[PDB]
Amino acid sequence: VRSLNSIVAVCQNMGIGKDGNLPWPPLRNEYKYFQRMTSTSHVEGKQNAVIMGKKTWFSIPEKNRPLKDRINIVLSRELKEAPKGAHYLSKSLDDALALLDSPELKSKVDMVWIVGGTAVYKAAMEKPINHRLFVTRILHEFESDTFFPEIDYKDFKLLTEYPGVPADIQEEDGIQYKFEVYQKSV
Ligand SMILES: NC(=O)C1=CN([C@@H]2O[C@H](COP(=O)(O)OP(=O)(O)OC[C@H]3O[C@@H](n4cnc5c(N)ncnc54)[C@H](OP(=O)(O)O)[C@@H]3O)[C@@H](O)[C@H]2O)C=CC1
Ligand SMILES: [Ca+2]
Repeated sequence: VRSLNSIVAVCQNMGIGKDGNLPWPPLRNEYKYFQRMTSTSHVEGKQNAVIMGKKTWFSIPEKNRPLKDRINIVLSRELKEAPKGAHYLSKSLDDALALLDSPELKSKVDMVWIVGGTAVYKAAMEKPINHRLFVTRILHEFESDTFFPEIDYKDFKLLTEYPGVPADIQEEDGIQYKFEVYQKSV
């Protein structure tokens, strides 16, 4: 795979989850952003793939699984078979990458998105491959029990602009947030 993309929303404490769910109540516009960015393919006949850990898969309401219009790959060292509704099960990020490179997948897949959690982000960030990280920074603090790993600011450079990503601070439900894009070139 030529390049990876990761997307996450974090609060001021770098928190991403609390008790199996998000630390903050629902933000409609943030959700729409995730859906659009991960579902949009730049090529006809192809779809994007999303890779996620097991607790992230089960955090999605059952009736909404798998994430529509994307090939869903779940990572787990314990499961024997892909959970009901998932397209593929992999035992490491490396296996999932290999999978994608395979014949069947290769022609069917456009972009690859990493959608969490912690260990999934961390493994993707360590690969010496071109990578774009789409971060939503929610400018408030919420209690969290699961955090985003540290990003190497020497490697991942913050872009000042990116096509189709609003620059300004956004606000919804009395909460402000900003979209940032960081890029690592390999
Ligand atoms: N704010 C945001 O952007 C996001 C927030 N969330 C939140 O994060 C939490 C879920 O995240 P987290 O707790 O970190 O869990 P994960 O979703 O990463 O699930 C962890 C499990 O996934 C498997 N796994 C994870 N990484 C790997 C790997 N590299 N290779 C193989 N298996 C792997 C293992 O399963 P096994 O034990 O079976 O081996 C591990 O126990 C929830 O609160 C969710 O709501 C999630 C995504 C994005
Ligand atoms: Ca486990």
